[PDB]
Amino acid sequence: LRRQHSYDTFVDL
Amino acid sequence: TRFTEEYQLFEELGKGAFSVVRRCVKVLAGQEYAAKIINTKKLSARDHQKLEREARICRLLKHPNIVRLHDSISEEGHHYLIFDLVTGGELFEDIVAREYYSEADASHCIQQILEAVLHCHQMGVVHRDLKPENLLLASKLKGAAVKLADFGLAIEVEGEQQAWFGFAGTPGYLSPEVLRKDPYGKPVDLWACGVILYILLVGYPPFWDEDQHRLYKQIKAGAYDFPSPEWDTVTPEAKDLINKMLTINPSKRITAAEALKHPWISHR
Repeated sequence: LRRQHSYDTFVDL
Repeated sequence: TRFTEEYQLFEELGKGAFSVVRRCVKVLAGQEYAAKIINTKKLSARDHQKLEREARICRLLKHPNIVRLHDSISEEGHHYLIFDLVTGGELFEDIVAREYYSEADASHCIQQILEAVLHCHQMGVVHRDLKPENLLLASKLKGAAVKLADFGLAIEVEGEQQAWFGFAGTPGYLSPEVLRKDPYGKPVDLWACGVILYILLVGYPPFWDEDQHRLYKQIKAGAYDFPSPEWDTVTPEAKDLINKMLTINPSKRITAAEALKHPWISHR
C-alpha cells in the first residue's frame, strides 16, 4: 500500500 | 471581488501545488468552509482546463458523501473554491494507520462510496479517479462520513454513452477498458470501487508490481486472487462483491445501484 498519483495522459513507467 | 466581500479568511489547513487551503466563514451565513486559494498565473493550459472542469462538475453534484463545492470565484490572478470543511484527512491515511478495516467497517465505508458514485452516475458524471487518496473523512470521530473529492479528471456523459474520453486515472485503479483504449463510461468507477474494497479488507491492493507493464497486463487479465491466510476467514459475499466489481468486461460488471442492493451492503 503506497500513495499513487493521478495522470491526465498515458506515460510508460 | 466577491470572495473578499462574502468570505472571512482564517488559519491555513493545508497546501498544494500553487494552492493554499484556509478555513473561512460565509460572514452573512455564519457557516465555516474550506477555501482553496489557487495562483492561476502559475497554472499550465492543461491545469486551467482541469480547474475549470473540476469547478463545473463538483458544483452540479450535491450529496452528503461528496465534498460539496459551494462557490467558485475568479478574481485578479487568484481562483477561490469554497468546499465543505473536512478535518478527518484521507481514507488512504486512515487505512495506513489502522492497516485494514473489519468487514462491518469496510461495508459501511464502501456503502458511502457507492452512494457518492450512484449520485455522480445519476447526475451524468464519471469520476475516473476513485482511490483512497481522493476520499476524505468528515472529522476524526469514528463513523465520520467518507466524502468523494478531487473531480480534476471527472467527465460529463449523456446517459449510458460510451466513448474514448482519453487515458486518465491512477495506475493501480485503472479499469481494463481504459488500459485497452476501449470506449468507456460509468463502469470504470465500479472497478476502482473493487480495488478500494479489496484494500479496505486486507490493507494491500489486488494489483501491484514495480514493473508497470506487468501491472497493466495483470489488470487487463483480471489476474487477482485472495491470498491465505488473511482472506481465508473473509465471508463469501464480501469476495462475491469484489468479483462482481473486478469484472474485466464493463458490460458484465455490477453497477453502483446493484452493488448497494448486494446482500453484503443492503443499503437499497
